[PDB]
Amino acid sequence: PGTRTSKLPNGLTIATEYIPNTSSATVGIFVDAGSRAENVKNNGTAHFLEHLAFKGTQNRPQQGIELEIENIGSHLNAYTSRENTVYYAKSLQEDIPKAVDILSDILTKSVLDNSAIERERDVIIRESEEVDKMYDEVVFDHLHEITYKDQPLGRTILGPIKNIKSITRTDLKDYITKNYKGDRMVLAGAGAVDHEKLVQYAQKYFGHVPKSESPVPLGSPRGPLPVFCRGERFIKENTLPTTHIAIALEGVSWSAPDYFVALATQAIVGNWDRAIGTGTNSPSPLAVAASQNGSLANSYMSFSTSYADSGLWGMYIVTDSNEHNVRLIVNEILKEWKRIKSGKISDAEVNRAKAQLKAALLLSLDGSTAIVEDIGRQVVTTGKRLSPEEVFEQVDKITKDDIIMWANYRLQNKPVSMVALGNTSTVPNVSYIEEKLNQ
Amino acid sequence: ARTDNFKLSSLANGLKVATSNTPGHFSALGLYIDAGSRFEGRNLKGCTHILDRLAFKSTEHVEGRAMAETLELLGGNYQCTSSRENLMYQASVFNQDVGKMLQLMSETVRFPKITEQELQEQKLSAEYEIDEVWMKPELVLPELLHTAAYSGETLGSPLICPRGLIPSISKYYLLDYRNKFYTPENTVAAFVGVPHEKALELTGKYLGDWQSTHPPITKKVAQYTGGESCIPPAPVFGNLPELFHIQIGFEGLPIDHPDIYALATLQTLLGGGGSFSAGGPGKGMYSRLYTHVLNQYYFVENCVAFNHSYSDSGIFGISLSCIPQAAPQAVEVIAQQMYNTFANKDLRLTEDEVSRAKNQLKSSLLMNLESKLVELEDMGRQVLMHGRKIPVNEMISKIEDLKPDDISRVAEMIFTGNVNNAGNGKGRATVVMQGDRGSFGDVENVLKAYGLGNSSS
Ligand SMILES: [Zn+2]
Repeated sequence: PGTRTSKLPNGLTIATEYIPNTSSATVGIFVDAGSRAENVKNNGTAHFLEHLAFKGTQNRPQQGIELEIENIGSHLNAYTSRENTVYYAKSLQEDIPKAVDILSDILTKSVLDNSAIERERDVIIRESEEVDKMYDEVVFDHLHEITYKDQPLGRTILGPIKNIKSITRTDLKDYITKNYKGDRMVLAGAGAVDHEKLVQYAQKYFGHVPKSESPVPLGSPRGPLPVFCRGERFIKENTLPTTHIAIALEGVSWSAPDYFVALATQAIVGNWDRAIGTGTNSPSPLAVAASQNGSLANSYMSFSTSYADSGLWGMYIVTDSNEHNVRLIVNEILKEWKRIKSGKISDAEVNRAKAQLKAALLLSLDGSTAIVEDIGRQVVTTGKRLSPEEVFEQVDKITKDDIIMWANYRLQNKPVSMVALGNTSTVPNVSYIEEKLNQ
Repeated sequence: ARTDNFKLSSLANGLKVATSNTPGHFSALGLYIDAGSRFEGRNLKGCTHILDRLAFKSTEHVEGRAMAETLELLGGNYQCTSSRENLMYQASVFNQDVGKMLQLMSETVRFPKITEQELQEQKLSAEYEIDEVWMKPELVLPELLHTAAYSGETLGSPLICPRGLIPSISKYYLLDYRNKFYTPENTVAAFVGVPHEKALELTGKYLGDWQSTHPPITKKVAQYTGGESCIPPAPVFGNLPELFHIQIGFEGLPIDHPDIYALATLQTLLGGGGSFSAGGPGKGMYSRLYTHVLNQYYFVENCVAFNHSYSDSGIFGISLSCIPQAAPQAVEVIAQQMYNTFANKDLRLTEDEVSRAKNQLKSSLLMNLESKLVELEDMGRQVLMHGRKIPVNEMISKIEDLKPDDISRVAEMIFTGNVNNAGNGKGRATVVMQGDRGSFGDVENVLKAYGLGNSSS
């Protein structure tokens, strides 16, 4: 009942949650790594590895991995975030071990054939051009760049085209060697899974992994805390029909005591879309203003992003490049944040926000896959897994006061960074925003 | 039945109550009504959709606003949807909130108010929805497929309401539909993670005194006819490529038919998809449609096997999208694949093919069932249809015991037009397409040229 944990001699943590009445499961290997482990010349490597992991190992050629997973009905997937590298598998309970085997094989015994490494350069470029068509992604990548100026968190995951063209097999093996340590990874499982047996298999297939020479517990400070840099980047592009704006202030990290309060406040402001509304029976004053007299924008979305040692919290706005004066919708958003800071919020909207949050965090932990996702990310970035019941409790206890406090600390006399893409002429300055906000 | 912790019983008014699984992090519950577009006839066309769009609005004992707000406070994880054979109200909620959610559901199911204003809103909005639906090929083709497979009756009665029929959907017709289908004896209350005892308490408390209206029985068996139809080419946008589409199918099997697992295996063995197919290993790239079609012809941007299985009939076949230039080849490409499943002595279904298809089928069923909401819906519909929930063990076994000949036998039965369902269907193929009709050639001639279908009764 709950999440069982075991540590391997090399430092690798095994976290598990058994799900009664199931005959399938998910197992994933999470590594404290991702793009934040790269440097300016290194940038883009972790993602490159992600792609090559399915190309062949010292034990299985590409088509051997594919055909092997498909004959038993399993699934193999991977992704790279700024914080982690994750490979995971879904399979019938009978195949859990074969699963662990393949995951280890792919993560640590990958061939990294030079031919493959070259053919892939083009695939990554194509991928890069596709993201360039997702304006929200573009804005947030730029936001990270200026907010975390010249820091690890400030680099994108794909990396610059320049690097996508210069990454060498040496870079790849170096990244592997430097980052793949037992004390820096978590093998998470859920569904029809025996914790004891999975630990054995972990030892068997992942035991050969090097320990760091300076082991630190999964949730301990990497080193110097990232620092939030105030700034602005206006990216003029008059061909775009819509303009995109992201406004952020330093947020909360995964382990912050006020983490849930930050999410609760995000839910209190919420989202809005010119056509769809708020997704709520009763709209905030912001949503109402947004929709009035012709509309002030096309949509807005509150966001809160967390990392182990930092976080960003703010608003993403999309406007009509020809019809909207961005300044007007920004005014309303700041007014809404000030409404919260001033305490003018009902018990009802606080309760609504807490209910929304609880649901978003808990009713979504449905399959073994979503659960493994929660186990793995929590342990690998925090050192522990707060249980669904613990999380419920953390949200349930939030008060109107906690929220007012949090907004006054985070949204008063604090630095803000901003990025705008499109018809930039109507977008207000960062010092303008701080002036109105702190005012 | 057993490991399921599945329990079933009925209230005096005939309402079945089904529970399964054990306590967990939260619960799921829903009300299932044996209704759907296949029961509308011509008189109640579009009533199913409007009622589901009307779900959870004001009721006799709960104002609209209060209903909305209480549902938000419950987490907002609820929905009402309907299809050809279903109409369901479902939600997942925290354990302590089951009773309150059941109450709200029974309110909207038993005492909806349906004010002039609420109805006018859903109607206005339905017109916009219909206009949008007709622009999506993934939705239109299957609609044309069903309409032609049953000549516009029962399973082929339009799932997408004719736009011009929306304005005449009156409260009177909505009441007529409710008085025919919303009866305790035509309903199932299901719960996942709720003790059977508690479920019976809550159910009797909110639905126990509900009484039948004893309406005229109007449920016709589906009669497969087969048929052809073609709609004009879609408008050419910007950088998007122009594609023609064709779907070719034959009557399939009822979901509880003995060879259904064999048939699902055939579907998995054929597999297919889009020429893009994003995702890591396990996606099914070693399925015949990928191997013999997608990888061979790229003038083909999509090729997949479909298996619509309902209570008394089904449609099994292959879907293909291609560049206008290749249209002339579509029919034959599809016919060949169907033929190669049983009539080609040199392309017989292999042990490897069948073994892999089998495992992938077991896999997707079991994995989908990891979700409470899915366990819930599957349980509700099964009980609604034959008052019993097949245990997992049984399902797995029946699949593991399949052998190549099983799959080959079923393939031949289907593509030969030799299925004998209650509706006693024709062995005629259903061919539906979008593009210039001429571009597809003599369709019936190619299918006959391949021994597909059946011409003599
Ligand atoms: Zn990629």
